[PDB]
Amino acid sequence: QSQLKLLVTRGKEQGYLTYAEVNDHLPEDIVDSDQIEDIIQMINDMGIQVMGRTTDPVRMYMREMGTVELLTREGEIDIAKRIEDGINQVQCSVAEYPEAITYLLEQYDRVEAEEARLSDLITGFVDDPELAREKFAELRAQYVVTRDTIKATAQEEILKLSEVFKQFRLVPKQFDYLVNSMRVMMDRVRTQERLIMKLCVEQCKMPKKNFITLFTGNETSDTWFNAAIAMNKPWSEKLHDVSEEVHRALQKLQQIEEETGLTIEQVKDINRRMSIGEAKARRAKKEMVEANLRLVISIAKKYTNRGLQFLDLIQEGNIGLMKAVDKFEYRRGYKFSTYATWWIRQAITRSIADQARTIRIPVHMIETINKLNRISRQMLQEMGREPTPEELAERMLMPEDKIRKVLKIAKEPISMETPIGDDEDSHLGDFIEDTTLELPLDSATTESLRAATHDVLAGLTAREAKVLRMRFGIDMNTDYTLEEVGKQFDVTRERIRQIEAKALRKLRHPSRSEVLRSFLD
Amino acid sequence: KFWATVESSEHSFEVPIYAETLDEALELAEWQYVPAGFEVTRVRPCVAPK
Amino acid sequence: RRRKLPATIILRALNYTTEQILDLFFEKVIFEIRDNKLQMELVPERLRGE
Repeated sequence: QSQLKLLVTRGKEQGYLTYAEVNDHLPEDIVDSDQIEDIIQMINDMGIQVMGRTTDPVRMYMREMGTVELLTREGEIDIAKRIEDGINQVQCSVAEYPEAITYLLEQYDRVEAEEARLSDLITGFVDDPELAREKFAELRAQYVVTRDTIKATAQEEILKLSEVFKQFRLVPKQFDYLVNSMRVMMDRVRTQERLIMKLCVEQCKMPKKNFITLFTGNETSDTWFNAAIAMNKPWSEKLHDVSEEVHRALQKLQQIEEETGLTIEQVKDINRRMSIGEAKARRAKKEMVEANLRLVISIAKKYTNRGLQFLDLIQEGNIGLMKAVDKFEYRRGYKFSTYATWWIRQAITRSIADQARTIRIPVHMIETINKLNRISRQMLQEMGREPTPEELAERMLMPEDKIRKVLKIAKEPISMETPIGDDEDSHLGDFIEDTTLELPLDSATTESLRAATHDVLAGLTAREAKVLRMRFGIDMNTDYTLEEVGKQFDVTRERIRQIEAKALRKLRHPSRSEVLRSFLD
Repeated sequence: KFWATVESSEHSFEVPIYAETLDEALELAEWQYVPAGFEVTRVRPCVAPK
Repeated sequence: RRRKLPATIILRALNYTTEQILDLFFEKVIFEIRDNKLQMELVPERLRGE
């Protein structure tokens, strides 16, 4: 029951505290400068020092993942089941979209027309170029049979269309683009819907209760528009003012029913269904990862000192675990533990191979270095001192002259702030000389040489000076070709080339040449 | 306020102690000083002709 | 240089109950209730400085 005594007690038992900790606990009556700055002196006379949540995320992450309940052998099957139920739902949602099929057919029309490759359009269906060329025709056939049924008999063929479209394993990029296209189309639908909506409720003064009444099921026709406004309602006669805008913007709304080959009613349903599926999927998968977060740490504890931080390792490893959850199928019976282990380890190793170096080197380089490091172990005490630098790669399958270069670039650069001898503020980089700088003496000699050469060029004839300056970059930008010189000089060719040699001779004699001679040091 | 003269260690100094009475100022000083191992020497009222 | 702890802890960590600790650094003054209203065993040297 004292504030000060608490401050000093912490600062006595520990002995040792920081400015902030002292500022945290201060007498009720001390808020100001001399009332603290002196209290420090008071404290720094006895027990002298001056300078839950522990911060460092190594803790917080460990605790936050420490919450998550470990799975059960059967629970994994539950979650994976939720996954299966989730995904293939959005796959079916894709298969029920006409533009999704037509896009595939058109892109394949581009494939056979040599405007693109197969690898970009497919990974193979349930599995050959010929088999592909045929199976694709099967798909096209099941499309062209359902295309003419648009007239209650079509719901039967649409099933089989979905079936054959589902048999295709699309390139992930393409599938992504398809889903994107669908959702974007939905966003357009919402553009028109909201535009029409705000011209009634937000402007024209009319309830959303009555607005959606005749809206659902048509929205394209004038049943809710031309057959409505005459109804003698308080919100009815107000609809005349904007009646132009809505009717003009309705065209695109019914145009979507053409482009997508689906009524506005159906579109929203399909895309919403797909959203539900996707959400379900991710919802299960995350839950799968969070349970296995421990394995990642257990693996990462091996790779600690390789030049990456602990949390970096566990995060890259977490990404690996995510990949494992994405590519895993419980139907194969493979234990998820021993499976995902390799994935996490792979992500870790592959990442360390990359970002642990100031100068990043290719993977095969790292491996090639590793092998040499291993060979140099066995011959260490075997040779009595160490194997000669030119005896390593003999056992390696390469020209063997690499050992030098490989041993050279591999060494990491030394910290420029590394303390050098004398233990003073002297640091390594402080002794790094600037070579790229042009010393002032030389920079002066250059100016003097400019003036000198100018003077020597002032002695020749006007045309000799002009042509000799033109042959070089003297007092001009971009020294000109011997033909160009003539082009500017009128008379051309072998003429100019002569004057050059005629100038040099006149400047060769130790009268005009003696001045700049000493520059030849 | 009241300036309380506290002396400890190698040297001394005065710290402001707010209170409604000289006696109260002394009590609030000691309660907020003595237990830390700091000696309470003097207590003075703040003058300041105004 | 670590944080301060009560000395007796280092004894308890050596597996010594409170009795054993008190049975080391302190002598014993025996009290007898023989007959009634106690009594005390007295070593004449104990009376020094009191």
